[PDB]
Amino acid sequence: HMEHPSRLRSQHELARRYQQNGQVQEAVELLEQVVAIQAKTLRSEHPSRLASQHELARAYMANGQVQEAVELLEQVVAIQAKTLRSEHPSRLASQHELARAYMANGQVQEAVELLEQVVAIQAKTLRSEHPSRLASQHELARAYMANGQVQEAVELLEQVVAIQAKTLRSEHPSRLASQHELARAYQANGQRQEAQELLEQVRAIQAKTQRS
Amino acid sequence: HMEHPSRLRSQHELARRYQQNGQVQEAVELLEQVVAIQAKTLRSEHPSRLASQHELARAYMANGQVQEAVELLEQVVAIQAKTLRSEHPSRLASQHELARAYMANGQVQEAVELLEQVVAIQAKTLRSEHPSRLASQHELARAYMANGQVQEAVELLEQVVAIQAKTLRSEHPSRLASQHELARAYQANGQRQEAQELLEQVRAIQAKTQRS
Repeated sequence: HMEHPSRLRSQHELARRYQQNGQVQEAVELLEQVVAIQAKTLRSEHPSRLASQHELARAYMANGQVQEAVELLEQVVAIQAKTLRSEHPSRLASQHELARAYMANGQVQEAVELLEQVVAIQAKTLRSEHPSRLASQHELARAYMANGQVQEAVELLEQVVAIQAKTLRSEHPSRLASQHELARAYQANGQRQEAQELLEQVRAIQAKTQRS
Repeated sequence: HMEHPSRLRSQHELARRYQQNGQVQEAVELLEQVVAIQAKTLRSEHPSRLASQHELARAYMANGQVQEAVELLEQVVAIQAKTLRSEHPSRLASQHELARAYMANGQVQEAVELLEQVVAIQAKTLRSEHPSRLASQHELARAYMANGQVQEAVELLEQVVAIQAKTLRSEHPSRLASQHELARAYQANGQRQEAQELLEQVRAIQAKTQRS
């Protein structure tokens, strides 16, 4: 009955302040009320309604309510699979959020499948050094490693690192981050010498930049 | 030597993805490198440089490095006290972030003093239901309660709740949130009947909205 239920997106910022202050339960309570109000007034495909369901699921995760987050994000992702193109940023966003919830729930195969889609699509829509594109690649590598696909994590990160070698300066935070992720993959793969070699290289560059 | 060090603000999003995935250490490492690069190239008053120091301090907090966050935010707040007006949103933002770090460090009096300034200024610049304005009021009340100023927390929240009674519908998430915060204050103040009365009222409205 409230005039503009879509404007309850303002409550997302308040939820984040609660979470930052450790009041993760209060953030869940806040957004459960948002979601209940919008459920009475907005259609299931409404982007504002889906947005607040996404934020509530993130709040559930912060409050340790992993199963509740998985179930809610499954609903969001299912709706957006019908209403939005694969290339839609909101669709991609809820896909990697559900993958994160799946990982926390030990549902590794389901996370891998989602992140393969996100990485494939972002390879078209985003530049190689975009933070979301890089983050999804790192997340896919970690999902692979938890799924008995360590070799595929190594192949993925070696490609990321090779591309950065041609595009970013050696001191760039993202270049160092991917090399660190690759070192972790090498370790999991039994390539322990190469891992400690790579980690020493990263540490040397960090030291030279931060403690010149 | 990198051409556009100010554009390293892109790394803030990558840090947030790391944090969400539990990699809070990696987020600190990422932003320490950003801050070191910008320190070599940007003046101390540069808004991009201050922005990344603010984000690094937030990363320190997420990684449990409370003292490091306090020291970094003290630097940021000191610089912005000279370079920015009290009404500048960035100045306000780092003030309530430092107050949060102070609370985590048991420096309650210092947090109260900062949050009194933030609340006083936001009372002029923001509408009463703006999420940041409300969040700072709730944070000030909690700081007061930890500082032996419980009565002042009650006075503050009673005013917030009274204003919302005239501006927001009873089911509004923010109206319920402030009533919950007020109930906590009443409890701390020994007004235990009024607290349980108010909490029952909130719970009744939540139930009617969420489980009609």
